[PDB]
Amino acid sequence: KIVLKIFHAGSLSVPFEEYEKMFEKEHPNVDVEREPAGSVACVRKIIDLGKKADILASADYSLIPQMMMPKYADWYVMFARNEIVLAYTDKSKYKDEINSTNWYKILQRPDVKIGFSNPNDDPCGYRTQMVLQLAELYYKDPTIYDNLVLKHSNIKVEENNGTYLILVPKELDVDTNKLFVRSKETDLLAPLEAGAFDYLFIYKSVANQHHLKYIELPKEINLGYYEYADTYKKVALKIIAKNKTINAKPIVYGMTVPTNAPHKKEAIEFVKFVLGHPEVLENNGQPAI
Repeated sequence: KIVLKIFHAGSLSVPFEEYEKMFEKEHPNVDVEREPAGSVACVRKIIDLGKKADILASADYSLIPQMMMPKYADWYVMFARNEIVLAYTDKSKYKDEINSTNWYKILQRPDVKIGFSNPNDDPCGYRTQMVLQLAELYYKDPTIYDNLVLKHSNIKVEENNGTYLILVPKELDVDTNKLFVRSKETDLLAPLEAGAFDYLFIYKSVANQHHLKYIELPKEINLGYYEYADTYKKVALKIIAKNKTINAKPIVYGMTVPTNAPHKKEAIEFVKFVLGHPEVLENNGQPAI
């Protein structure tokens, strides 16, 4: 009874749960065991904490070449896309007033609490910072990110030559009366539904999977379109703790089989299975590639 261990992004929980079941049906001798976590945390388990996985599936393919290669990974495959949206429920404050035009203005109200995951552990979290900074450029309003996050946290930004570098400290400290933060984006669903906070920055796929209402954000800032990569790259984020800088770019998921994977043959079969079954991603809200 071979155990195929998978460390995957929290946003992949729904589709990968399906892949697990489908794969096991075709390979009855394999027991797929998934461990969901923010993608940066997934990578950390492997390159720093000595944990063995057969598959590492990240919400941002970037983490593989930037953190795993070549010691823990030799290659990777890009297999899915996504975009950031602003999710909410009927319990959220001003939910019948907010729209695609005034969203960032509503979020600036003192009584509105916003949620996002920790940039140190999850791409959805660092992407949220990128999205808000990109919003200043698109709307030509230099106060958005400063008013929503900088004045409510210890995150800082350096501007030079028209580009931006967001500096995320190892120990993130936020004003909890304004910002609701947890390790990975999927950790924020339960609190949102319970009305712990009002608006949640999260992937469109996850919002649709959990039947959440959401406001669509501009293609110029939501990281979902390759045609806007030149605009996205004007912003980058540095995870100070690891001295790694990641450019804002179109959301593309990446997968690899670690160099120390216990069952490489079966791991590769799984990777191919996923690529051969894009409908699982599409039918669950994610644009396959």
